[PDB]
Formats: sequence, C-alpha cells, structure tokens
Amino acid sequence: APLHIDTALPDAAQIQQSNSWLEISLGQFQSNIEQFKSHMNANTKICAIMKADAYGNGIRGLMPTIIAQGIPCVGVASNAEARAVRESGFKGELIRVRSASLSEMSSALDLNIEELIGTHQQALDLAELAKQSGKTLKVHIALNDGGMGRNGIDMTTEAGKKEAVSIATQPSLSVVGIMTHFPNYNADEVRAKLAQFKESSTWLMQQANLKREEITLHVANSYTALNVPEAQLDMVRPGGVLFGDLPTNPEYPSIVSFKTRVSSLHHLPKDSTVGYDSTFTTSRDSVLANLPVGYSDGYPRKMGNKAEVLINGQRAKVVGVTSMNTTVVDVTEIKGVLPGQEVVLFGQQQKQSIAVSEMENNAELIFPELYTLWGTSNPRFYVKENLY
Amino acid sequence: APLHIDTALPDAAQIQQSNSWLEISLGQFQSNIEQFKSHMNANTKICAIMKADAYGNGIRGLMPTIIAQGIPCVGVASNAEARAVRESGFKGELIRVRSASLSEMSSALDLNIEELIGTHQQALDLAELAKQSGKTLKVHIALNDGGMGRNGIDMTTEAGKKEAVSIATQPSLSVVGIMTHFPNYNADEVRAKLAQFKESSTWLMQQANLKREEITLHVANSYTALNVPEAQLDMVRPGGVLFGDLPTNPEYPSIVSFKTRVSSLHHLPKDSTVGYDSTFTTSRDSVLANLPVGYSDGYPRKMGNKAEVLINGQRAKVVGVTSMNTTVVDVTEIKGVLPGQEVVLFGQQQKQSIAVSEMENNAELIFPELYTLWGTSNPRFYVKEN
Ligand SMILES: [Cl-]
Ligand SMILES: [Cl-]
Repeated sequence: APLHIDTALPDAAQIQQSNSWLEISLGQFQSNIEQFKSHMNANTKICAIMKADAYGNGIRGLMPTIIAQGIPCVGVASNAEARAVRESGFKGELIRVRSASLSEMSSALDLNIEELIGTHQQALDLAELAKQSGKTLKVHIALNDGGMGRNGIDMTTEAGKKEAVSIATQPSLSVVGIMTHFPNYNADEVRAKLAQFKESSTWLMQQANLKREEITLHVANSYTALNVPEAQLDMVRPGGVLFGDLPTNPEYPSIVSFKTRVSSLHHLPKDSTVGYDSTFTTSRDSVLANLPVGYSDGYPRKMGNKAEVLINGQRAKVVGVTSMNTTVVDVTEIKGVLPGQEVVLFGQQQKQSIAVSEMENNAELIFPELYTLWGTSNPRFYVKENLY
Repeated sequence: APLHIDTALPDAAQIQQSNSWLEISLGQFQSNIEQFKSHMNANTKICAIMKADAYGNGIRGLMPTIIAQGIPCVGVASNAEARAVRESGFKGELIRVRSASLSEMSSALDLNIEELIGTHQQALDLAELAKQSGKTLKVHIALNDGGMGRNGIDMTTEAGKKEAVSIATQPSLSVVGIMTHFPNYNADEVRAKLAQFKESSTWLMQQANLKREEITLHVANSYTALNVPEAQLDMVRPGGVLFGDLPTNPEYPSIVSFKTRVSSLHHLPKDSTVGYDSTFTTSRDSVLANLPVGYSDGYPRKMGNKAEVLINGQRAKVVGVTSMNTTVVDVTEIKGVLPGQEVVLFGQQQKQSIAVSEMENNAELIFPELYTLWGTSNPRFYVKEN
C-alpha cells in the first residue's frame, strides 16, 4: 500500500494534463449512504470501511461526506489510511480491519486506532505496547464463527477456547468489540453462523468477566447488513455497498468512472496487424483511435479484442492486446470522432454504460481487483452537483 | 498514470509503517546496463526507456545510475515521468515513446521533450504549439513498417505516403528522428521488416529533403537490439532488459523484489474453511500465517491456492483466495516461523526464489502487468552495495 496519500486533490487543469483519470461521484456516494441508512435499525452504528484508500476512490476526497453524514466509526487497513482519516478532522472511532504487524501497530499510536486481534501473541504484544505508551489500548477480538479462517481465533476446540479467554483477559488492554466476518453471500449460512457467534461471544464475555454494555458486537459486511437484518447487532461494517459494488444489491450504482482521451486517429489499410503478438488484423480499411492508457494504468492486457469503450456516445471495440501505456480502438464506423474527445473505459457516457459484468468478464478479474489499482495509479477528480 | 512522481525516497524509519514494499537492486540494475552495453556496436547509442515510472522501479531512485552510465537519451510516457527525469538532473535527449494528447504536449513544453508523431493532425498541432511558444520543436516520426499499428504512419499505400510527407514537411518543426517498433520476438520477421523500414525511411527523407546526417534512425527494443544486431542503427530503445524482464534473454536478472511480513500465526483445526468463497478447507490441524498484503497491493486474487511465498528460507503455500488487504499462508510444516519475519512474494530469499514463470502462471498475467502496478501501489526501497 502507498506510504502516504497525496494531500492535494487534483484540480481541472491537472486533469487536462493527465493521460487517464478517475471521476468520483460525490452525489452518488451520498445517495448510496442515505439508501443504506434507510435499511438500518435506528440504533445500529455504522462503521464506514475505507480500506485501500476508500476502495480506490480516495479517503481525502470522501471524508467530508462521511463527517457530514455523522458516521461515528471508520475502518482502515494501512497506517497511511489511518493518518489520512485523522488529517480530515475525523474525531470518531477508528478501527483496523485486518491483522497488522507489531511494527505497524507501534508506529500508529498517535492515531488512536483500535486494533483487531485473533491470537495470544497479538494480545501479549499490544499489552506490552500499552505498558510502554502509558495508554490503555482498545482492541476488537476477532472470532472465527464466520469461517473466514483469517484474522480470528477459532474456538471449536478446547485449546482455541482457552486461547480466546487468554486474548480477552490481558492487562492494560480494553476489549471494546467482539466480531466475526462472513465469506459467502448465503442468507441461510449467515443465519446459522450468526447463532454460533452469539453463543461464542456470550461464552467469551462470561469467561473473561467482560461487561456487555462496554462491548460492541459486530459481524455484518455490506451483504450481511442488507440481506440478513438480524445480524446488524450493535454495529455494521459496510464498505463495497457505499461505493456501489455489492453484486447482490445492484440498487447502489458505482461511484467511479475511469476515463482517458483520444490522442490521435490513424488510417490503416486492410490486412494490417495491431499490437504485440499481432493478435488482430484489419479486414478493411480502418480508422483507429490511439488512447494513452494501458495496463500500467490498470486497463488490463486481456481487454484487447474483447472490451468496448465509449467515444462520442458510441461503443467502440478495443483491438490488439493492450500495451503498457497505449490502447488502440476501432472507430471506423463511429461518427464524429476527433482527437481530444473523452473516452469512458468504465462508467457511463450519454446513454451507454460499460457494466461491471463486462469489466469482470473481459478482464477475468473481480471488480475490486480493478478499481483498487485504478486508484493507486491514476488521479481522482471529485464531482458534485448543486442547484443553480 | 500518477499526476506526480513523489519527490522523496522512503527512509529506513518509513519501512516500519509499510505493510508491503518493493526492494530495488541498484547493483543488479548497473550490471544489466553494463552487460547490455557489451553487445552494442560502436556507432549506436542508448536511449533508456523509463515509462511507467521506470517499469515500476522508480525514476527518481534509478536516474543517478542512468547518469553515471553516460546514457545520452531517456524515453518516457507521461508528463509526470518527464518531470521526474528532468528533476533528477538529466540533461540529455528526452523522448516520448507514445502518442500524447494536445493538452499533454502543451503542458510539457518546459521539459524539452521530443514528441512521437504518426499523423498529420499531430504535426499540425505541434507546429501551432511551436508558433505560440516562440520555438522550433523537435520531433520523431513513427513509421508502421514493424506492423504495430499503434503510434505510426502506415506507408504501404499512396494515402499513407502522402500523409507521411505532410508530417515531415511541417514548418516551425525539426525532424530529429525516424523510427518503427516490432510486435514479435521473431528474428526473421524483424529482419524482413527492418529492410522495409530502411526503404521507407530513405524514401521519406528524400521526398521531404531531410539530411540523413541530422536524423537518428531507431527501431530496436530490448529483444531486437540483442537478437538482431544489424537493427541497432543510430540508437536503440531498451526498456525491459535493463530491469531484467526480457524473456528471450534470461541472462538479465530482475531488479525487483516484492516483500511483506508475517503479522500473526493462527491455529486452525482440520476441516476449517479459509477466505472468501471458502475455496480451501484444511485437511489437517494447521498453523496459518496472516500476511498484510492483498490484491489492492498488487498481489492478485488468483494467487490463492496456487502460489507459494518464501518465509524463513522455506516455500509456503498460499491458501484461500487473496483478500483485498490480507493473504493467508500454510506454515504448518515450516520451521522457525515467527511474527515479524520477512516474506518474499517475488524474488529471492536464501537459496529459494519465486520465478517469473510462477508469477505469470499463478496470476494469469504477463510479468509487467504485475510489476508496473506494484510500483504505483507500494513504496520502493533502494539497495546499494559498497
Ligand atoms: Cl476476519
Ligand atoms: Cl509504435
């Protein structure tokens, strides 16, 4: 992950100078947050999950919306993300949503992150860090009832139950949450695992002398929060749905568009090869649009000969394999095309839209594999509507 | 591409806040350059291709080696790369290796970059920038004899020949180079296309009254420069081989390693699922290492259940699909593993090394698709040897 998130938000002139860029819909982000809220019980808390620089969309540009919406909690992964959140002015709860090395945890003390622990050694290390900083560190205990086998403590054996109690009883540590996380989008499975979570959490709080009123129980990602409402418990952890990436719930549109421009228009006769490996050959006299985007910007090699882009409101086929920095598109039968026109790689342009399913099928990736790396490799520009 | 290439190099204290990172071998970079030089004829010169922030390795940390090696030319793609090159002190020839929009070209006038043009409109646009800026702009004409069908002008028809002449006869412009580029690692196909490029270049210079002695003819990427030496001409354009990514010439080792650390060690009983979509189930009581790297750092989802990583000098299997920020590894039978230990995702650790072929097979990508995005998504630390 990046060691620091660019403090400045790119402006319009910087956009006219960029080869490729992301346009982030602040209005769509707001609408998605408000729609999500409509399905939450009133006193269920919301922890907005902002890991991977807000799912590629950019923590610094989105935090004013999180604050304006009165969201009490934010989740992050890296120390740089935690720093960006605090530099926004956010004074709410800040949690880490993954296991983090002692190196990482120790260097983050001034950011007041609530760490996520699932092993005795993590508990011992944080207890020592607490005694060294003269603080009481706040932690969430990850349990494995959801079956992620990732950050949590599995309690299906005697040894695991004993380790869980040892995690929960360390000195100079404040257990503020107990959580799990689910691996699949199956409501019957989540209901069965939620019941086990209630049993394991109850048992752990009893064995460790914890006070129910001081613990936040939380298990729900976006899917679970919306499709299994009894799992909302004390707090929910939506990420993807806020950004408009929840496949089960298409009523939250994506907030991101990926764009480039037409650099140049090239006339090619019939029987001309295009791209590395000569994987495409023109069958007719052609006009090709040369775009200054490639796989180094996050537009994969596999898009070639499969994907379409939007130019001047029309779909145009990507031909030849994508190069590191350049993509070639067949505009022979596209009217009105000129150098400098905007090209949509993902998103909408006029009435046409490149769907998430197209991206996934063409790239052979899941959508977040694309957009998280779009966000590290291109500037983000924020759009918001207002009344005139 | 990034709008700005961070000016500061991460320091030693910064690596403790890093979840994952790249280590760049400056010594390996130097030895790749010196080995490449040994195969170049006396009359050619080198233009080091440093697009995509030096193939993910970082322009700012590698430019001192480029200057120490006396390299006279550098190629870039983005304006941010051109700016980083000039800010490093490089005072040689600077070329762009792709077509660039008018707004990009206009923004770059202060950097003294030689643009690459293959259409009449590009020539017209640059001529107007020359008039508006009060200077004569230097350009390279891209020809399509190699068959890339990308940035060049095809001259197999009368229309193409006439457009090529128009490109080369624009006033307020100085044609300093004529080039093409090859799409395949077939030496016999390259030789045939090289002969055609000589014909087409020679015809264009005659018809546009250009003086051969003032024009740099250049056609060779890494592969071509090493495997078709008669194609070296006045200048070569190596990129990948300098960084140790030329599949045909495995004698240039990669300069990049991708690393993380063990965050935690988890005991999971037999018949336990791991990861999203529960694609893995333990077959024995296990000890799993939790690593704070995932696909948002450029370690793809497809690595799960296929790849191995190196921990404490031993290979360990990645189990379950790779999450956005976390990877889980089976260390049940790996001895000596502790939290905080370094993990090699790509590169060498002790005697074992994770090969480029493993990355490509496991990720279902070509190697540069991985490393260019590693470089935008992780800090780079520069290893120097006395
Ligand atoms: Cl988890
Ligand atoms: Cl080309």
